[PDB]
Amino acid sequence: STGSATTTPIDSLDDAYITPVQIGTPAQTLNLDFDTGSSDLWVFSSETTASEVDGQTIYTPSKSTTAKLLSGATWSISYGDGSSSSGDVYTDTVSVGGLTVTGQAVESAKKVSSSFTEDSTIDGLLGLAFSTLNTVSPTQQKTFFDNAKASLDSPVFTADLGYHAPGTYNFGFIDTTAYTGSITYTAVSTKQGFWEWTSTGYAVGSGTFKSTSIDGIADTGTTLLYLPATVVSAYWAQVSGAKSSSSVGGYVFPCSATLPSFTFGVGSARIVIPGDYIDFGPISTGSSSCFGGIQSSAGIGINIFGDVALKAAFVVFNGATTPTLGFASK
Repeated sequence: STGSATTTPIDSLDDAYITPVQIGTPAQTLNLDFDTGSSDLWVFSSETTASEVDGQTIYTPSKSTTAKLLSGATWSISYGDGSSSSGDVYTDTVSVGGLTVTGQAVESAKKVSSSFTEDSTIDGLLGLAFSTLNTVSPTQQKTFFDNAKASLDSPVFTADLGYHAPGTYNFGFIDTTAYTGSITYTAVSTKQGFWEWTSTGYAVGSGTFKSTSIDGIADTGTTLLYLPATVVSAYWAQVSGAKSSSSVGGYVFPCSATLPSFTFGVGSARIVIPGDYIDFGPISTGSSSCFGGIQSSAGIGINIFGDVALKAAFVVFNGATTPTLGFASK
């Protein structure tokens, strides 16, 4: 089997991407944030505290003839941005782009934090990291990909995120028309439950490539590119007027600037992030200070190849017995 679904930016900045997902019988279509940095499939639901729902589409398990309460199971998750959600669990039929999993754990939110309530465009998350990170207790549950893998033509999914444009998540096949050149594959460590890999270095603009190992995670659920302070300082030093602002929470730059590109290494290959992808717009409406798309990881504990980096590439998440990641230009 295979599946193919279009993913669409939620706003003009590409802050996140939503992908339609069919849950239950008859289908209830929710727009979920596919997140390769987490491993829970959770949704706004008929059980979510009413004051915490503000425009999202909800899953109502009582209207699904295939929903079954997973007795005793609860979940609770906290994300790197400080947001969180929790609730109980059903199993139900879940389909993505024509690919169907029966018995998928669908985690029904009883509570969500303010940032989820405030984002009416995201109806939940679909985790695509390794199932060892799944938060369901007392019986940990498998991700959609883990459940689908055996049925897939090939045990892979791919992320092809657009810049200010829709893109595609494919399951079970590699669309050889979706990228240029060849795909360069690189080793993955699953020891932290992430798609964790080591970039071979970076360049700023037309500058020379610096060979240096940068361990980080391929995370479709994170907007920006978080890298070591040395690397980020070298980037922003090439932008007149750019500075790190403690009050804003990161590097800002004059909105009048033209940003340089940023290149990261994948083995001997190179992925170029155009400068425009690094512009996240005014810090507040009407400001001439703009927020940078490359930020320090120093306070995170891990480097994060988020959407800013991933949308510059066609990315293969290879879930073979020994997982690997593949990157191609496009």
